[PDB]
Amino acid sequence: LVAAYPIVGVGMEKLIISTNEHASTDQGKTVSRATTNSKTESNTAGVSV
Amino acid sequence: LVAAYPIVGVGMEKLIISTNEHASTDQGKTVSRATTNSKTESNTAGVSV
Repeated sequence: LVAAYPIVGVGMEKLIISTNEHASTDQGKTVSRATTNSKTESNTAGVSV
Repeated sequence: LVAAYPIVGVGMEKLIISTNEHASTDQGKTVSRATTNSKTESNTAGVSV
């Protein structure tokens, strides 16, 4: 009169989360050098009294 | 009376980890050249006493 019957069910112990990012670090240096050569030429006139 | 029965289990010897990074290197050079041409023109008056 009694039935053969299994009854189950689950239960939570812990829960772990884990994010999604993308970190990045960059680092640089620089070195430079320049030269310059130039030439000017000018004139002047005038009158006073 | 005794039962035919196998019993097993596993055991850890070593563990190896391996990371994930994306390294990068860059190297550059540069060359440049420029010219300049100009012209000015000025005037002057004045009075003294």
